[PDB]
Amino acid sequence: HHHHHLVPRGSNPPPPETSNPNKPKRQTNQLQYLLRVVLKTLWKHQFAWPFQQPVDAVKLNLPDYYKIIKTPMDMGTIKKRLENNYYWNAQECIQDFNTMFTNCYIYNKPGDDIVLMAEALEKLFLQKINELP
Ligand SMILES: COc1cc2onc(C)c2cc1NS(=O)(=O)c1cc(Br)ccc1OC
Repeated sequence: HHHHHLVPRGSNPPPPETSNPNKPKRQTNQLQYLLRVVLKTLWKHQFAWPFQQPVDAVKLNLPDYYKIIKTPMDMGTIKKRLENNYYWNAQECIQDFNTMFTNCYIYNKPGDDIVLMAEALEKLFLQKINELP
């Protein structure tokens, strides 16, 4: 038989939402700080780049990524959420950062470059979180 299963192909999942008109939203001092200080400082760090967009499993040849990671999250998504006032409180935003870090620790191994990057960003995150109003 001449069906060799070269199609259908994979794809990335759709990315997490950044707008939801029926979701309750507020602007708090803590969320403004999360955008103005926490996010915007992590974003400029030399280790931010793998975390600035959803994991593109196709491009990066990570065909198992979305077999393993069911709640993807990245700082591009977090940044678009903050810009769109998507959140109700700081806790929602913080859980997204925690998700992103945890995903990286699940998928990869202790000592991997990506994990060293994640660990460093998390360190800085935790320090900036201690300065929250
Ligand atoms: C194994 O490659 C990756 C694992 C990852 O877990 N989370 C993300 C995001 C992520 C990205 C890659 N691929 S990559 O090309 O961005 C990459 C980054 C580093 Br720092 C080290 C290796 C690497 O791919 C081989």
